[PDB]
Order: sequence, then C-alpha cells, then structure tokens
Amino acid sequence: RSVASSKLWMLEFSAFLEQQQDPDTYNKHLFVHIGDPYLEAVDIRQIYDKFPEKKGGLKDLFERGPSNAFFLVKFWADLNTNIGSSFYGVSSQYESPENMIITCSTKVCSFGKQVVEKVETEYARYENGHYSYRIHRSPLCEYMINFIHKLKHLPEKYMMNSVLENFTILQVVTNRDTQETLLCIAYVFEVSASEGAQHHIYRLVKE
Amino acid sequence: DSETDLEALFNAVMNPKTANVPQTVPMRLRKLPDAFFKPP
Ligand SMILES: *C(=O)CCCCCCCCCCCCC
Repeated sequence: RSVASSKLWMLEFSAFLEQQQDPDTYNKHLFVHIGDPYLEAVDIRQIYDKFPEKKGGLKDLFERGPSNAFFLVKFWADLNTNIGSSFYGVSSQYESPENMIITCSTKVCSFGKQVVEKVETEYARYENGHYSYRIHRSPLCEYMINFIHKLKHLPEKYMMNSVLENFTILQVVTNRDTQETLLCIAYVFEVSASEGAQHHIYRLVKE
Repeated sequence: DSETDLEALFNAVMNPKTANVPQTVPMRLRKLPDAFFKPP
C-alpha cells in the first residue's frame, strides 16, 4: 500500500480511452495506471510553484496536515493509441478502516494555475473487514480530452515532454464532514518512451 | 494574456519564436531524486 495515509489507501488509479469497435467489442488503452513500505522523500518546496497557491492550495494543505497523507506521483504516460465511439474515463478505488463520506477534488493546472476542477462525492461499501470507495468510469473532462488531442498532434516527442513540464494534476481526497485531508496526491508527467505506462511514487516532506 | 491559455501553451513549444508563456525552471535542473527521470 504505497499511496496510503493512516485513514485511506488508493489501491487503483487509471485513466483510459475505451473505443467501441462494435456493440460487443471494446478496445481499452491505459494512459496511466497504479494497481506498508517506506517511499523516497521529495522536498515539497521543490514543486510548490507547479500547484495552486493561497488558502486551499498545496502549501496550505500540507501545513495543515497530516504529513503522512501527501504524495508525489511521477507518471510516464502512454500516448501510443488511436485517437463518436470513444469514451475517455478515470477509475479509482480506495480502502479505509472507517465508514466516511469522502470528497475527491481533482484540479488540472497549467503553470501552477487551476484550469479545471472535478469534484466527486463517494459513499462507503463494506468489504472484507474494511470500507471500500470506488469512482467508476468517471468521464474525463473536455479540457483533458482536448489536451491529449493536442499532445498527439505535436510533430516531435520532445515537444510533448516540454508541454508536460507545466501540466500538473492535484488530487485531494477529503472527509466531507470533518474536512480532514485523507490523501493529497500531486501528479507530474512525462511521455513514455519504452514500449508502456510507468510511475514512481514519493512521499512529500517539509525539507 | 492568460497563463491557462491552452493554445498559448502548445504554441510556445511548436512555434518558440512566438512563445508567450511564463518562464520556468526545467524539472531536470531541480533538487529531485536520482531516478526521477529514469522510468522503471
Ligand atoms: C477533468 O475532469 C480533469 C480531471 C483529470 C482526471 C485525472 C486523469 C489523469 C489524466 C492522464 C494524463 C494523460 C495526459 C498526458
């Protein structure tokens, strides 16, 4: 359990394109996917500029804590796919010892400025001595669909990484009633070169 | 101008002579883990 605080563990995260060939035939391409130990630490100050500032921003959230809820994920995104019959989606799954109502805020940022936010509310299901939360096939917002289209139409691969330098996603999972930060995940991106999607997961620390 | 301009973001890389975006420190020049740019 890498992306895990004391109160919530994200066991699954995937962004995908599903193409319907015919009513019984689907092709799914994963752009990125995640699916106990101590992780390498990253000085959070090294990335504050890439994420929203002010009240409710990354610094404010980190300072409010708890410190063990904050993670940095470095994705290598797989863009090698055929881009009417398309569905762009994001699926995620979480586990907690606690029965909570959770809110998941996902902010897409450019040059550390918020462009779009998706906000989802999730209720618990009891499962094998714990509580499970699932965001199932959440539609990828149009901004992200547009972004992916523009990335793929770039003539060169180095151009994609250059654009991605200033594209980030901040995911904040909160207990709706208490406002406790259960998970806060900062996402940074490069394009995958080796033929698929990969990731490194880090813990965010004060220094 | 607008920092969140999607067209401007891509134009800056496609047509560098007409780039009009904030200037940033590239990630590779930052104090980050050794394998941050080396995929598993
Ligand atoms: C719109 O609803 C914004 C929500 C973003 C969800 C995060 C999905 C991660 C996108 C994968 C990036 C691939 C592009 C390089």
